[PDB]
Amino acid sequence: WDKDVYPEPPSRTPAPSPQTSLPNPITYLTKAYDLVVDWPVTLVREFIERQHAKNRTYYYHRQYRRVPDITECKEGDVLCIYEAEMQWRRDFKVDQEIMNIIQERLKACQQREGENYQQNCAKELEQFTKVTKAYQDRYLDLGAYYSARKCLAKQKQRMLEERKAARQ
Amino acid sequence: MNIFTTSILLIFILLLSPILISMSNLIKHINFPLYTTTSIKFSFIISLLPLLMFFHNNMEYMITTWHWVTMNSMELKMSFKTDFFSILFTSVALFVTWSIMQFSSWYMHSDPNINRFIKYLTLFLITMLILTSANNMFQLFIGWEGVGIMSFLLIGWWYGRTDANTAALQAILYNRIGDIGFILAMVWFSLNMNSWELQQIMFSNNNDNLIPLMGLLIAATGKSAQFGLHPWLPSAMEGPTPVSALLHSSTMVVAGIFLLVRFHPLTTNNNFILTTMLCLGALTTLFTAICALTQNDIKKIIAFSTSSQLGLMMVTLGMNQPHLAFLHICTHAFFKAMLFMCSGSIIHSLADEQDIRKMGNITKIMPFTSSCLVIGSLALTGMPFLTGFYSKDLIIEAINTCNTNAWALLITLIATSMTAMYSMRIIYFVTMTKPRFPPLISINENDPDLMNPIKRLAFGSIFAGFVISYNIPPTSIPVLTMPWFLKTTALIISVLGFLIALELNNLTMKLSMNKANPYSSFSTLLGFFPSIIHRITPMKSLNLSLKTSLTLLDLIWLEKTIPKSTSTLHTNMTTLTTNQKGLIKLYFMSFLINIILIIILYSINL
Amino acid sequence: AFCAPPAYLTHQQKVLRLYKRALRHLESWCIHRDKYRYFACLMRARFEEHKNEKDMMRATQLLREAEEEFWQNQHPQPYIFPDSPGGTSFERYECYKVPEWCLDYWHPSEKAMYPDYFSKREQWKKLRMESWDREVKQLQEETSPDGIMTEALPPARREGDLPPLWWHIVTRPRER
Amino acid sequence: LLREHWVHILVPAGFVFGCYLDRKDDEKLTAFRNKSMLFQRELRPNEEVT
Amino acid sequence: DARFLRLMKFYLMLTGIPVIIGITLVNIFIGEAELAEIPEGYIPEHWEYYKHPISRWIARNFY
Amino acid sequence: MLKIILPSLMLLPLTWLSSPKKTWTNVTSYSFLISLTSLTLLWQTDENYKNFSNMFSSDPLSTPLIILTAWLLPLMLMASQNHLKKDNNVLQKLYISMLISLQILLIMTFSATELIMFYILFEATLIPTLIIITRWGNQTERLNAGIYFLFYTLIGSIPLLIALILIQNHVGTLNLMILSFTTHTLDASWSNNLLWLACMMAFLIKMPLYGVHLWLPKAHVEAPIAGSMILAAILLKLGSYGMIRISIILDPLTKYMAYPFILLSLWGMIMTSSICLRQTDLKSLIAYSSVSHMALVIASIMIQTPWSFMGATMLMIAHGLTSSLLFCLANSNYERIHSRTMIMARGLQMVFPLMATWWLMASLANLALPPSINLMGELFITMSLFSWSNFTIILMGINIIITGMYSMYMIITTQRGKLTNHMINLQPSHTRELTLMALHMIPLILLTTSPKLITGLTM
Amino acid sequence: QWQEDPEPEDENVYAKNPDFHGYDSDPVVDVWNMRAVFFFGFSIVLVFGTTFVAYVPDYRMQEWARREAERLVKYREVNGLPIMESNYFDPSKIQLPED
Ligand SMILES: CCCCCCCCCCCCCCCCCC(=O)OC[C@H](COP(=O)(O)OCCN)OC(=O)CCCCCCCCCCCCCCCCC
Ligand SMILES: CCCCCCCCCCCCCCCCCC(=O)OC[C@H](COP(=O)(O)OCCN)OC(=O)CCCCCCCCCCCCCCCCC
Repeated sequence: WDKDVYPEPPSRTPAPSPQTSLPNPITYLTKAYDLVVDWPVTLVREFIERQHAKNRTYYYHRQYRRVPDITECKEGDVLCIYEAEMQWRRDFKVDQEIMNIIQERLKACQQREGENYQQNCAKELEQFTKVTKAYQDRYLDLGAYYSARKCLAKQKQRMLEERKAARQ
Repeated sequence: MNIFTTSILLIFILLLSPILISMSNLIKHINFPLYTTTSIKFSFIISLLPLLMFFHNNMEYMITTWHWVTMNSMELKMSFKTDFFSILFTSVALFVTWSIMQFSSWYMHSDPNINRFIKYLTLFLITMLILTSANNMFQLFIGWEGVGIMSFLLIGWWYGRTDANTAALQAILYNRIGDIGFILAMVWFSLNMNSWELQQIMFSNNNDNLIPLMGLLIAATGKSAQFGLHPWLPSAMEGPTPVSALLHSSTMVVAGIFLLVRFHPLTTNNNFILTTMLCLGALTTLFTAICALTQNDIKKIIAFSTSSQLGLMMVTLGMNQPHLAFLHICTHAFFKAMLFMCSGSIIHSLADEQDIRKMGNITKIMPFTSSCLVIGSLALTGMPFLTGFYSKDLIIEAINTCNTNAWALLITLIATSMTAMYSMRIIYFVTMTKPRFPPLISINENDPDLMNPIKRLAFGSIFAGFVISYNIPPTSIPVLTMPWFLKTTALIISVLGFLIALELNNLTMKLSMNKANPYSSFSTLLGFFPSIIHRITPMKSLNLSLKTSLTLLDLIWLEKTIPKSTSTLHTNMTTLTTNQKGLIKLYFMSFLINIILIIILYSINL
Repeated sequence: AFCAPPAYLTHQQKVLRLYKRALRHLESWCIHRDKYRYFACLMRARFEEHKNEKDMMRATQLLREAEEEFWQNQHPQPYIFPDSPGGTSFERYECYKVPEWCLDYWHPSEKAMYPDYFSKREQWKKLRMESWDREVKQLQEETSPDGIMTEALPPARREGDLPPLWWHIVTRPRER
Repeated sequence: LLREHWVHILVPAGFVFGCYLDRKDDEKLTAFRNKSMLFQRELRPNEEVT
Repeated sequence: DARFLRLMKFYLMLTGIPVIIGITLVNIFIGEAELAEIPEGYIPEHWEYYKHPISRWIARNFY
Repeated sequence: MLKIILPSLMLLPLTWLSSPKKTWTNVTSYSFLISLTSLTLLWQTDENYKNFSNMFSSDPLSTPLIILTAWLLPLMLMASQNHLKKDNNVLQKLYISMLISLQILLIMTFSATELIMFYILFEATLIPTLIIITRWGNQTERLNAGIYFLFYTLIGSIPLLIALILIQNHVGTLNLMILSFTTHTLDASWSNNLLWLACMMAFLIKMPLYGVHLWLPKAHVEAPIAGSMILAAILLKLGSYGMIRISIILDPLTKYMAYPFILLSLWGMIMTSSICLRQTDLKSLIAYSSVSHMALVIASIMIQTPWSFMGATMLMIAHGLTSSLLFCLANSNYERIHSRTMIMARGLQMVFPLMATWWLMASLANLALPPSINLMGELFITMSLFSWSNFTIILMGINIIITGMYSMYMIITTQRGKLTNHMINLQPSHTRELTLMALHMIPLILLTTSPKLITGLTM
Repeated sequence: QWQEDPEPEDENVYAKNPDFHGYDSDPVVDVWNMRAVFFFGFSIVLVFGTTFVAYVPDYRMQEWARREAERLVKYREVNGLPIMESNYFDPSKIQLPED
């Protein structure tokens, strides 16, 4: 859990001000819980972490060298097109996960703010709209048989119109 | 954040446990009813705590428990949204199902599959808790259909009765008609928001969102009972009184209203949805109460009254009072369950008769259920403080204090009077007249499994409105400024209904024959909605299915065209070419024609 | 549920059944016993007023008119006793009305309990493979050769013979 | 006993024959063993990658 | 029918209970692995890229 | 793959030189072991696909079909066992060999890379099915049923072959993923439209379109239970696999040369779900159910969206399992009553109180009770078609209603009335058939718990 | 009429094998067949199949993808870059046709 990826803003919790003389069950109930649920489960997780610590193991995040793109890939040579298409699928999946991260970042803010989500949950909504625009420009109307070549055709069918707009 | 979530999931673990013992071999060596009842009891005691912590802090939580799938930028997971609605409805429904399980262990003795009955009850309870605590439309749909199928399995308990099955299939049909709109809404949201979670969906407050709301409104008309899809609820009385009390007085029918309150952040800005609510819910308060004025069955009367109250809650939803609608949902269960409870007590005491025209003097031959029935009837009518007031008074004040439709504003109150009318009917024909029931008498209501549940639900029906209304937060400002003829209208009109009913019922005496009339015939035969719809629509659908598709298209024309035509063509050409007689003269003349044709082809094309 | 209708109901039967239905609907309409008795006596007077009449045509006419009056003045939600058609218990225990042959498939370790029961069930068969052949002859021999026939059945005229076609009227399950 | 229990040597023998033929197939197709623009390694810990 | 149910439960437990015991003891004693950067020199294996001991064991030994 | 095919080839000698008492047992056990070994294909740790040879290959779409094929085998063995019980040892060995040959050819044609190998196997699937249906049926119209099946298939398959040759000539290969990395757009000319028609009609027949559905109900009603099962589960899927594989090169024609089939599917859905209300034969009812479900698959392949293909795959597998289950359930009764008429036997759930559950759950699935993969497919097909055009939801809802109607009709006219007490021949439920139903259900629970193995290519 | 055998008659099996199981008349064979079925389909395939399938790691990279997406979001939000652009391919290396 990297708090930069997942912000989780801080918590302004106030002081309990018991302006009365009648007790509060919740407090003694929480104490009883701490004593009869937390303590033993904590000890057990400590034991398990002990076994872990004494027989640790490490695993690495696989890196992927960059290969040529479709642009430098001839019109019928498949040894290159395979590499390029695999790379494109890889980046497509990573972009799926990026968008899912943004959405998981927006739901939390909505739930947190509550009735103030229309005023305090705006930069997240803006990031969402932006990444949505990007995902749409990259992958919206490709189809079930999507591929780097169709993405490239989309890019060019967009850029020619943008060029017309630029010149006039 | 450890105690809250643990207490939220512990009730599910508990409710599940019985069904785990239902697959084990301990059933035949355990008292499954008592064990399940104790499980429900402890589940209620557990659910009581989150309620305290909320009433204190007013904090809601979202709890994602397990990752199910990841579909290309669309996750799906088990997500519980613990809020006011969920945490209060859970406690109410558990506190009720406790009483119902006890009364069921009493009422269903001599049934060998009482274990199966209890299992099905707890399964429905689990489905409803899913529906109620879902933070996701797919989970909510799971609960939806689980309720809809538990209804089929419980209405049908007596699978030899050829009418309980008709009722079950009726419910299935109407609820699928509602599922149509539910799925429409799910589709609209999945496309235009790439999500199914309340959180993201709440960012459509500026969008148009009229089609999904129409879909949800259809789904609510379906799961609840409104003039278009109502009849399946009365026909649900074909099942035992415990399920009539749980699935058809307190749960499985407030599901659409719960849907609409959950989606109130989007109905706040659509004066076409709020206006068809206000003009539909009121159309049921009147049309069912009318039906509840000339029926002779306690169960049908109670069901029509339930439908009327549901129309009232839809009315207060349309008038933009979702919290009030939910408060009514929660304060209605107590007495609309205790009423079915006393009904079933009276019935099992007698020889399985529900027709009020053959019972009387209950006020004296059965004090306990008579007292509890009177308490429930008063709470339903609106007696100033018996769990009816704290919701109905505010509803009937807002109804006239808001800018509304001036015909709904009238028929709503006419039905609010018909409430007291048919309640007085119950009271007078079941608890005030002479004993027109058979002569043999084996009454016995001295069993704790029957006395304690009703005592409990009655304490509820008396004090729940106080206990809640004085702890919940003020999510809406009411109008305590109005004339007396608006501040006292509900009470006054309930009293007038009681008096009119007294008069018209004492007229039942006086040796004046009862000349049938079309008004009463209409109210008795349900406005003929069933008697005509359930006869035309099947006939058309089925005569089409048979004479058109199966007969005309499949077994006739799609055969005549493709295969039969192929066979005919090839058999005919076969006959042509094999009609040959062994004549060398003819074979050689043909060879000569061939030679000529070939020579000509060559000499021509060249 | 024990006999069969005759090829045609007679005027007497028609009138009796009309009287019964009229009285049941009078009960439905009038909820109190005093009222019911009052108007039942009135109706029986209306009936007896035409008991010593014999003109069959005028009788059939009076009946055809009374049936229309009934259809016009009938309660649409009459009282039906629970265990009867239209009642809230009609065909309710058919789920538990399991037949007898369902025990021929039981497993030895199931009839090992109730052994005294299954011994009787056995000799109840011995009482059936013997009492079968003579139940046919009693029908063959008691046949109307003039073609006429109806759904009646005779008893047995001997000491030892049993009523023909009994196994299913006997042996049927309780109602409960 | 064999005349009735020797038929248990066929299907596992078939599984092993299949694994062997897969081994032959991948002993073929050896080209590009380390000439992929993505997995070009340097053969430091060993002499054959695949 | 009770026979079929009993036998189904017996033959599922017979090989699920020991499996479950093994999985529990594994996840207690051994435990999942931990994300670690790659030493600039070491060439990881096709199994040191996974997390669960059973996963990387099956990989190392059969794939 | 060869580790899956060689043992399936060895199941034959085992069958023939096994003693007349242990052949069933041994072949069933080893078939189960084959089903087990087939799970190697699920070791997909990357988005790269498997390629064991120039002749074989596996994908997230062919793996589930293959595993369902290897799983259905021992179930068909167990189900074809009570009948042909008196039949001679040689005849029943023939039956087993037919089943095994179907298994092998289906595995091959799901693991194939070349369209023409796919073709020869998708057309060799006829011999064993025809032989099973004609040599072990009980009626006298099984001959006409085999005629219909065989010749519908071949008439649809010839132009497909011709199109494959035309391609193999224009391009130099029929190899998949090369036909992908080299595909070109087309000219939208009539020749290419007819190429589309040719490539498609074979599969649109093998999975019954509305108008050419007149071989499935026959074959089912007249065929034994193993034939019914395989026909409902896999032979209806060969077309879907073939179209999902061949639609990649026909771009951009299916944008406008697909409307008629979308229309026919969305309408025949209703017009068969309705027959499921007024058919008397339980087997024909379930056949028309299969048709109404394959209509969705067709209409979802036609529109070419990821959600659409996902739903297509999910519903393919789910319907396979559920239809096999329902067919075996009806067979359990047929074996006891020798009549496919539904309203004849009633009031069960009294003497068969457990099989009434299997009857119920197979119905809860067919009517798409959540959480279930039937629904996880129907829902996404509905969403895809709603994005296509919002007016499809009307027909989708109508079909949903009719499904919820006829499923419960099938339930109630068999298990939820009062008994036909005159039925002395109701031999209690066999452990064998209870095990059949359990083996059908449990995998649905597991695939509902882990539906990541069932989405398909896109996901 | 013509020569042919008469239709046979139904045959209860439990009468002789009340411990019947469904597979064969021979009781020992019936029992061993049901045992093989239950031990190869339930006790092994479903159990070990479920186990293996559940412990298949990183099915189709859905986990590595999330990890790498977290890495990318960090990198970009840290260096001020945007989280995703509107053009996959850099429009420099591309060479558009001039009308
Ligand atoms: C009961 C039903 C009736 C049963 C009897 C069937 C009678 C057969 C019909 C008579 C013969 C007419 C067909 C003649 C084929 C003409 C050639 C042709 O259409 O091929 C064109 C196309 C390739 O053209 P292209 O690649 O663009 O360039 C030029 C060629 N290098 O390549 C193609 O398009 C291949 C076309 C093959 C023929 C397709 C036939 C129609 C396909 C749709 C219906 C299929 C169902 C069976 C036929 C029904 C009746 C047509
Ligand atoms: C793909 C081929 C298709 C062919 C089908 C034929 C298959 C025959 C071969 C036998 C089956 C082989 C294995 C089948 C798949 C097993 C999947 C599995 O192992 O479960 C994995 C699951 C954890 O999933 P994992 O991917 O590791 O983590 C991410 C979250 N899924 O861990 C688990 O959940 C395992 C624990 C199981 C507990 C089951 C509890 C049941 C809960 C009730 C759910 C009810 C839902 C359905 C209700 C309506 C249905 C009508």
